[PDB]
Amino acid sequence: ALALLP
Amino acid sequence: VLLLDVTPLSLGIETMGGVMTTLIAKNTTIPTKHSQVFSTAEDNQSAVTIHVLQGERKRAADNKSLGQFNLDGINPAPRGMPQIEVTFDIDADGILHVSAKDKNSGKEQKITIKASSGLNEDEIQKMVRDAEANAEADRKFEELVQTRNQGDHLLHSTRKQVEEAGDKLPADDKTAIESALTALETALKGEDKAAIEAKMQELAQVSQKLMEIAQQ
Repeated sequence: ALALLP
Repeated sequence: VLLLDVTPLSLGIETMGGVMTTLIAKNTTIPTKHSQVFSTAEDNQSAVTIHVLQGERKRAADNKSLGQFNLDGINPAPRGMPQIEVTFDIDADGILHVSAKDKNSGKEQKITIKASSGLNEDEIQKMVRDAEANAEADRKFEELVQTRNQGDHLLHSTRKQVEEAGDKLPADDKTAIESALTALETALKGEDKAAIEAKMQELAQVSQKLMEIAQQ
């Protein structure tokens, strides 16, 4: 996937 | 045919670790449109930040920032379950539209970025040279971030598997796993790839029974 922060 | 329009630098977004992830590769002919699905870094994440990047550096912070925007209203789920489809669309006018879509919630946030935005002819070449100069330090930074995320995954994964296993886990095994995770989490606060791998080695060894269970 790979993710992000808020 | 005598000319082309080409993105002189890669365009993309910050992803966990503070690594740039490319959507449109350098020397791409516009018009163009690439999409990619990302997810949340943490359980019950209500929103994702979309920080947009020009350059060829693996650290987001070494690239040129073009904009950033939120997508809120992410209905609560585990990490890495939501589908956030991010799209880079450069049209024939040299304009980039970046969109982020929650594929469940239906919600959508765009930013439009002027053809004139980012780094000019000179700063571009400086960036391209810099990429080759600091290509070492970057390959290293990358595998440190890949190692952190593995460790991070293996932390979250294991804690979940301790709860679903509940009483099934022999007290001894818990104590040992419990503390290997606490060591891991600390080392994840560090910059030391070896140390993160070491607490990951430590957990593998002490979790052998926790895994046997989770298989059930």
